Amino acid sequence: GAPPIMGSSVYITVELAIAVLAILGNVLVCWAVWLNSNLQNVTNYFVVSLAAADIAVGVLAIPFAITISTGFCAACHGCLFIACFVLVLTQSSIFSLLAIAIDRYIAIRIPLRYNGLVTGTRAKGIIAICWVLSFAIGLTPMLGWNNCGQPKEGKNHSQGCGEGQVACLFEDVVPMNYMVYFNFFACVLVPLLLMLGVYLRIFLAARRQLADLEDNWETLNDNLKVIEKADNAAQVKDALTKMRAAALDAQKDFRHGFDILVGQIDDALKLANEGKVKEAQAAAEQLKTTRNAYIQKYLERARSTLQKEVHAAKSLAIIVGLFALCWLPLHIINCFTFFCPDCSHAPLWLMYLAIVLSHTNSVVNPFIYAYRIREFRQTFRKIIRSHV
Ligand SMILES: CC(C)CCC[C@@H](C)[C@H]1CC[C@H]2[C@@H]3CC=C4C[C@@H](O)CC[C@]4(C)[C@H]3CC[C@]12C
Ligand SMILES: CC(C)CCC[C@@H](C)[C@H]1CC[C@H]2[C@@H]3CC=C4C[C@@H](O)CC[C@]4(C)[C@H]3CC[C@]12C
Ligand SMILES: CC(C)CCC[C@@H](C)[C@H]1CC[C@H]2[C@@H]3CC=C4C[C@@H](O)CC[C@]4(C)[C@H]3CC[C@]12C
Ligand SMILES: Nc1nc(NCCc2ccc(O)cc2)nc2nc(-c3ccco3)nn12
Ligand SMILES: CCCCCCCC/C=C\CCCCCCCC(=O)O
Ligand SMILES: CCCCCCCC/C=C\CCCCCCCC(=O)O
Ligand SMILES: CCCCCCCC/C=C\CCCCCCCC(=O)O
Ligand SMILES: CCCCCCCC/C=C\CCCCCCCC(=O)O
Repeated sequence: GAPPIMGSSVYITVELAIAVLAILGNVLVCWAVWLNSNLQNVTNYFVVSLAAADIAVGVLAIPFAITISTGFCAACHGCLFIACFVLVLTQSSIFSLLAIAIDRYIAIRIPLRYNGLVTGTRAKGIIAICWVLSFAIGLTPMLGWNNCGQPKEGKNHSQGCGEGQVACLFEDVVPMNYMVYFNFFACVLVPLLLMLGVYLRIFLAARRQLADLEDNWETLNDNLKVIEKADNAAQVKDALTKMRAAALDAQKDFRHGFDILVGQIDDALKLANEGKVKEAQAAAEQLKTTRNAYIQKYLERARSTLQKEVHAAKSLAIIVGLFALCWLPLHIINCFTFFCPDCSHAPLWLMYLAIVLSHTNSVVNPFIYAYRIREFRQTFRKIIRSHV
């Protein structure tokens, strides 16, 4: 077969390219949040945590990946840290991605309580805890779950590594039962499924709330028709009592409108409980004015906020999807290596393609922000133009 350096050269050059783009793209995200106070919210502090992890892929994980591919002689625990530091960074990404999803879930479910519950200080403390935990989880092989105790003694002697040293190769130091059960199933796959669960809930909450505002608007128009074509005063009482409850339902520029509305219903209801039928109908037609000038304005704003939240949650879901798309092939190959001992090992070229693909994830997020979030796009422009 071909000399190692030729395939090695391609892989290294490709990794360096990805490293440059990961650094530049994510430095840009961080600089954007720094300058623009419209981007200075709790959601984006997790985005910055995610960008920092991706900067660290470029600055450290990729140079580590280049190093480990050589199979150089190294002390096994040093080799372990080289092998496992990337797992810290992906774990950090998982936590950041899960925190964004929960944040956007809290925001839709309880918006009036959101700012009181989800603060910068609380967010900052979560980020710190998650980074400590990512170091714990990612470097678990250094705590003793390693193949240092069982070194590949043929490889060690052939390239003359020192006493205590190993030929530094991922699959000779990192156990595959760790990679599959602990790293893939427990640490990646469960939180991804949880994220999917949280996002589907966000879309349900949005659909449910949009339906409520549709139904409250239609009740106001159905019951308005009932008053117009009514036989007696007690029928008008039925339509107004339903209408009054629906007015207080949508209640919880703005507050003056539902005051006029409930006021005018109370006027027509007071007349309907005296048997003044035509006066109650005339007063209930004056609700039309309030409905145009105030209520139609409230509905449109409430509807467009929810549509903005759907659109925002979709954008952030795409990021979770592209994380899964870039990382799954490497995990699936590990599952094949682990669960199928009768299968021949995935070839060297596919191994390195899967490593490269996993690393291109550290490039994609800045693009999704630029395309999908107007505030990031506009800040990107201002930085790029005013800079160089
Ligand atoms: C402060 C940041 C930016 C620098 C990070 C320092 C990095 C480059 C250092 C810290 C610990 C170091 C490792 C510690 C131990 C060994 C074992 C030895 O047999 C070969 C080198 C090797 C594998 C080192 C490689 C470089 C290493 C990973
Ligand atoms: C999330 C989507 C995009 C990932 C698709 C799964 C990919 C990674 C799957 C589909 C077919 C799979 C291959 C099927 C057959 C073999 C032969 C076996 O002897 C070793 C593993 C190997 C080489 C598999 C590696 C992973 C593989 C290439
Ligand atoms: C829920 C989805 C998105 C996550 C992907 C599921 C993963 C865990 C599944 C999908 C395909 C599965 C593989 C399909 C085929 C084989 C070959 C068999 O000889 C041993 C198990 C093994 C290697 C499976 C292990 C688990 C596997 C990799
Ligand atoms: N299995 C695996 N191998 C490697 N590198 C070694 C590639 C290799 C594998 C087998 C072989 O005979 C020669 C070379 N890096 C790897 N990174 C990961 C990984 C990281 C996160 C999830 O999987 N898995 N993984
Ligand atoms: C979206 C993925 C980015 C495009 C990647 C371009 C393809 C080049 C990367 C890997 C090709 C395989 C290189 C040969 C195996 C490496 C040999 C070795 O390291 O010994
Ligand atoms: C911006 C801060 C500067 C940090 C850059 C540190 C420079 C070290 C990076 C790569 C050097 C790796 C050299 C590999 C050693 C070869 C072993 C040998 O000579 O046999
Ligand atoms: C923003 C700048 C920071 C980036 C600095 C990182 C530069 C590292 C570049 C290549 C890593 C060198 C890998 C050494 C291979 C070891 C070969 C061997 O000794 O067998
Ligand atoms: C990102 C670009 C991806 C397009 C090209 C990727 C192709 C990889 C998909 C399947 C590769 C199949 C490898 C053949 C397995 C060899 C069988 C064996 O183990 O001997």
